[PDB]
Amino acid sequence: GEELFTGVVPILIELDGDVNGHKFFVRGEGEGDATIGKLSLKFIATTGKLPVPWPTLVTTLVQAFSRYPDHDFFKSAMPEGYVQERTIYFKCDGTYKTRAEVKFEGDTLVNRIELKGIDFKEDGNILGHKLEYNFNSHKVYITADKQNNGIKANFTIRHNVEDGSVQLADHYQQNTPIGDGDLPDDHYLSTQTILSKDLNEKRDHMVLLEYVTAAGI
Amino acid sequence: GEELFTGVVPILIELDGDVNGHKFFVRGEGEGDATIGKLSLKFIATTGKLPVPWPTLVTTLVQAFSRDHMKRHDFFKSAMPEGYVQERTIYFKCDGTYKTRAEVKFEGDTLVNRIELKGIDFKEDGNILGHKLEYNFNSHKVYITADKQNNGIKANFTIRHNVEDGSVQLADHYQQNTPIGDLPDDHYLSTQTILSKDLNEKRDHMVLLEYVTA
Repeated sequence: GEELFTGVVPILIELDGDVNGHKFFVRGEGEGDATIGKLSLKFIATTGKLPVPWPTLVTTLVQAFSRYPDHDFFKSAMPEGYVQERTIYFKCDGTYKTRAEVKFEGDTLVNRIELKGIDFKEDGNILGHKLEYNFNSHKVYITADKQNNGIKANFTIRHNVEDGSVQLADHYQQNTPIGDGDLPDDHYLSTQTILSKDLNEKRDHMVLLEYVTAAGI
Repeated sequence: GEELFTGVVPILIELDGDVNGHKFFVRGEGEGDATIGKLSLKFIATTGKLPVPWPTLVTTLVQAFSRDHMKRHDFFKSAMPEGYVQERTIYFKCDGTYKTRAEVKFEGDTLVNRIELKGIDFKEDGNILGHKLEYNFNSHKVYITADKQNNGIKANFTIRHNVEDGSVQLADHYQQNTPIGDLPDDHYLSTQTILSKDLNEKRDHMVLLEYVTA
């Protein structure tokens, strides 16, 4: 299981989404190296202009590539993979329900996701496209969910807003393996991300670079 | 126009408001002194109990009474006596919105503010319709910048409304002012307000004291 990540691994991410009746599809190609814990990805909105701003999609688009010094549920579940479901509540605004399957298809790692968006405001921060094009790092506390034989998590993302205010997204997360199963003691995952664009790509896109680690306490 | 404000000026304010299909009327009588920049006003809800808490109406219910070196920047006294139109859109965070239009001009010796207010999307059992806001108003600086296209003042600012449980209700104001007849560099207006009641008034009312200085 852990053996799979001892080198650069190719990554494919597919997102099929419906938000407030807006359908969009996002496809991503990239590499991930677990040893350094590095993600490099490029995302394309195949459907045309994204109905939602890119930073909101960042959390839902492979924590299996985290770098552990001296418990890795995500890598252990491989290659059968794990299922990740989230309910993301946007403060004073709509909500995301997502389900994803993260697993190996051949030599590459595939993330297949379905996202449904409800109750969003026309001319809210989300549908108004009022969020700043960046993502700010926070530690994520992970707990063992014995009932699902999986990890549970709760955290809030702070999205910067063009006017200078902040849009809060409250995340509830569950991950469970697909085959026959090892739950890790409490730990933090720290993800740091940079968002940029390719100058030669005419399509609506996001270039994402990530460093993912883990800690105790 | 500045000439009119050299003495105490009588003030009449009329508000026509519809919030969530609740219709109400507010009439205000008072005096204003531009020299000290002081407003004294009393407001009565003729229609009966107000559907919304009084502090939400404070912003909507005359900046021409601002108080010096920046006198050239005084857009409001300028447009006078023909007057100016003030339009606002106030969004209450996690809650409804006010869209307002007003005309501020001189009718005879008195200064008149006549306003139309429409309120939409408010929650029953929200701070606004629930009447959960504290009866006070807290000073805020307001950043004012010119607007060449409109020949007028635009401004944006946020009000913090105290909430009985100890939370805060945020109201973000977007403002545009345009003259009616035939501009100021960036500056802010600071207003301090006191809300009180006349003990002898059985009607729903607000007694308002204000100082504006720029």
